[PDB]
Amino acid sequence: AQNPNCNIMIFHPTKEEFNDFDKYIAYMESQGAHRAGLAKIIPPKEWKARETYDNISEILIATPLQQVASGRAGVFTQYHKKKKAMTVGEYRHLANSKKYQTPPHQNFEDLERKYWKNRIYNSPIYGADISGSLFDENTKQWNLGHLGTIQDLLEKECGVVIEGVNTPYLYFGMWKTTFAWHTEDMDLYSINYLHLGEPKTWYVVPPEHGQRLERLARELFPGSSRGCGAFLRHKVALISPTVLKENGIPFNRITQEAGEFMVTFPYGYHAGFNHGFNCAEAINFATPRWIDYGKMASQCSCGEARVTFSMDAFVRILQPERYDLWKRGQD
Ligand SMILES: O=C(O)CNC(=O)C(=O)O
Ligand SMILES: [Mg+2]
Ligand code: NI
Ligand SMILES: [Zn+2]
Repeated sequence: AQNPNCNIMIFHPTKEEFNDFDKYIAYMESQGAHRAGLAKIIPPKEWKARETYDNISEILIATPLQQVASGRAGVFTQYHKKKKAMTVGEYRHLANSKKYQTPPHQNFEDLERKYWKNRIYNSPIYGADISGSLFDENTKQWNLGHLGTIQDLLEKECGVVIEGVNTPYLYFGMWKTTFAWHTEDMDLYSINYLHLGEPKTWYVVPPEHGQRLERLARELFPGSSRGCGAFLRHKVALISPTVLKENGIPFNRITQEAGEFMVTFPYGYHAGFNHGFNCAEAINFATPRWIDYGKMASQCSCGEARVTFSMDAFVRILQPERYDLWKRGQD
C-alpha cells in the first residue's frame, strides 16, 4: 500500500506531464497521495497562470465577511458578519493597514504560533466565494476554469443527464483570515491555486480517519452536535493543532506559497489561515473514484449549510433516500 503513514506529498510535474489533468491526478493517487487528504503540485518552470496581476484592483468584493470568533484560543467558532462592498484595491489597502497587517515574525513557524495564540482576539475581513477566474484564457494547462465538469463526470460514469454548472471562485485573504474544518460539498475534490501574495497554511486529516475528527468535534461543540448530525457542513468550527495532538487525532500541515496548487481529496477534512494579503482561486471536481464518496457523504438537513443549485442533482441521483429531507433544509 503506497503512502501508509498518510503524509502530504509534493509533486513536480514536467511540462509534458502537465498536459493531461485527469491523468496526473490518477498518477498522484497511484503513489498514495490521496491518503493524506491533501497534495501540493508545483507547476513546471515554463508555466504561467497569466501574464501579470497588474490589473486586479478593479474586481469587486460585493460582500466582504468579518470573521468574528467565540470560544478559547484552540477551540472556537467563527461567524461571518457582512460588510459593505469594496474593491480589491480597497481591500488590499485595508489588509496592509496597521490594524490588519501581518505582525513582525521570524519564520512560518513563529507566525503559526502567533496565529493560534491570538486569532480569537481579532476579526479579520475575508473576500470569499467570489464567482470568477484569474487564469488567462490562453493558459491551456491546469486552467481551473477549463476543467471537465462534475456533471459530465457523473454522466460519463453513470449515464445520467443532469442540470447544473461548475465554475471557479476567487478568495481574497488577509492576516488571520480563516477557513474552518470541512470536507467539500458531496465530499468532492477541490483544487486551489494561490495566484499572488502571502502564503496559506493548511491542516488536513487523512480520509481514512475523518470520523475521528467528527467524534472530537461532537465532544468539543456539544450544543452544535445536538442541533445537527453533520454540523461541520456549516463551516464554522476551528480546532488547533495542539488540541488535535492532545486528543490523538492524526493530521498533517503544510504551507502553500504563491504559484502553487493544492488538491484536496474526497473526505479529506481541512482547515487553515492566510499569512497576509493574498488571492486564491478554487473549484470542485470529480473523478471516477469520487462516486463512492459522493454516495456516502453526510449531509446537513438543519438548514444552516445552504449550498449551490448544482448540489441538488448530486443528492437526487446519488442519495435518493436522503433527498426529501435534505431539500427541506434547502427550502
Ligand atoms: O482558500 C480558502 O479559504 C479555502 N479553500 C478551500 O477549502 C479549498 O480550496 O478547498
Ligand atoms: Mg481590475
Ligand atoms: Ni475546501
Ligand atoms: Zn446543519
